[PDB]
Amino acid sequence: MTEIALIGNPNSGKTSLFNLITGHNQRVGNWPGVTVERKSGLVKKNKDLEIQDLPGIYSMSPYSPAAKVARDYLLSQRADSILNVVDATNLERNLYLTTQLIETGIPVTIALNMIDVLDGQGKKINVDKLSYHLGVPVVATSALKQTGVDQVVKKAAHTTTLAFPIYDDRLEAAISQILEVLGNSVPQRSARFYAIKLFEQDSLVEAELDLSQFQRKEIEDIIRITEEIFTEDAESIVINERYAFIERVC
Ligand SMILES: Nc1nc2c(ncn2[C@@H]2O[C@H](COP(=O)(O)OP(=O)(O)O)[C@@H](O)[C@H]2O)c(=O)[nH]1
Ligand code: ALF
Ligand SMILES: [Cl-]
Ligand SMILES: [K+]
Ligand SMILES: [Mg+2]
Repeated sequence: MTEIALIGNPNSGKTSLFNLITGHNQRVGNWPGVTVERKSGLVKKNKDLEIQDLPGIYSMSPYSPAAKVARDYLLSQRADSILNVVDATNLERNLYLTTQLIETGIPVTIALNMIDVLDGQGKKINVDKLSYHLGVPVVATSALKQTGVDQVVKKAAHTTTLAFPIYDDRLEAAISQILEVLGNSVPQRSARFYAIKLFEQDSLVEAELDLSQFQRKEIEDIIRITEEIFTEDAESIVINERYAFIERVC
């Protein structure tokens, strides 16, 4: 069955969207941290789509066990579509997570939620330009006004029937080298995600993959060589490339 996962920052409106899509009445609150575990439901208008409400998350290197629930569901390879719920009033901050979601290889559809909040403040956001620069479908949504909901579910449903944010080519060289070291050690769909996290020296991914000493020695050498090329630490190279990619689109 087609699985759509609701991924987004805390308090961005994920459960609000879930309740409209499923007809459920899961807990919704005007403060972050209401949802703490996964909740499933059928799309009321297409009973062939199953959608998953998940706790808020800021980064695929999560800062909390609740957020790690959302990361673990994505990396369990059970989701066919990521419905990325983006707080339209906090575009830049939300898009940092969005870049990592795209790298997972699971097709991403953006629900630009709380668009009524932006409307009241007289602010505009060209969805077509944002979609063009991110490489994913984008739909302005409002769970309060109940606008755009059915539309974003259809496009998420159809991404399941991929262009990654391409960073500095010096970093892309290292990513390709780490990919060839990984081989089939990771699911092919999410190979780029694991390669980047390994470059970031992410502790979660390192503990999860359990690579051989032969693999780890080369990855370390790739990181060190690339760090010398950038004259910057590995973790900061990726963070700077994510934000630099965002500013070109925002
Ligand atoms: N104005 C406006 N408020 C919203 C929208 N979506 C959600 N909210 C409000 O934001 C708060 C948090 O929503 P919630 O569903 O709990 O977000 P979640 O934490 O990601 O699940 C609730 O008080 C909602 O009423 C929207 O599109 N527009
Ligand atoms: F902050 Al929440 F579900 F309560 F993402
Ligand atoms: Cl987080
Ligand atoms: K909330
Ligand atoms: Mg919630």
